[PDB]
Amino acid sequence: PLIVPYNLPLPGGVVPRMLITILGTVKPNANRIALDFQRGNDVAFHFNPRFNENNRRVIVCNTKLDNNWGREERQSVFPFESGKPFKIQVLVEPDHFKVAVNDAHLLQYNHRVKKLNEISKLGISGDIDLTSASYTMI
Ligand SMILES: OC[C@H]1O[C@@H](S[C@@H]2O[C@H](CO)[C@H](O)[C@H](O)[C@H]2O)[C@H](O)[C@@H](O)[C@H]1O
Ligand SMILES: [Cl-]
Repeated sequence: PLIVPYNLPLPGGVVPRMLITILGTVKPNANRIALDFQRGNDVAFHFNPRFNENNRRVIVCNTKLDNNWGREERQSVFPFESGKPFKIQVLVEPDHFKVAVNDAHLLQYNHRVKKLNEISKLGISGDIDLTSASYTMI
């Protein structure tokens, strides 16, 4: 049972065929989860479940460059549920991050940050009991 906020080092950044796995359970009455795939201060890929945005449940994806958020990409499909165990798999592909939750495809996020091998940390935060975070080359 890891401590959130949690930092996972990604040694040598990311690369296509890299599969990052995050296992956890959403706390009861949750408000947010965040994954932050960081190139130093920058956030190459921010993935942000919000359980109550104007009484809607939304996933917000974005990039942060020199302290500025870009154009959000919003996803209607919301596979998370308060109180339940989840698995998030982030596969790096040549042209995007591909995200599946609970073995079901969720979304893709085109790479805006190009220096993938400098995206050397994944921050995991929000209303979760974090069980495990690891990566594998597939
Ligand atoms: O873009 C991701 C970040 O979103 C903001 S919340 C964000 O704020 C702007 C105003 O600055 C607009 O209201 C947007 O509608 C709203 O989504 C969060 O504070 C960050 O943590 C990122 O999640
Ligand atoms: Cl870049």
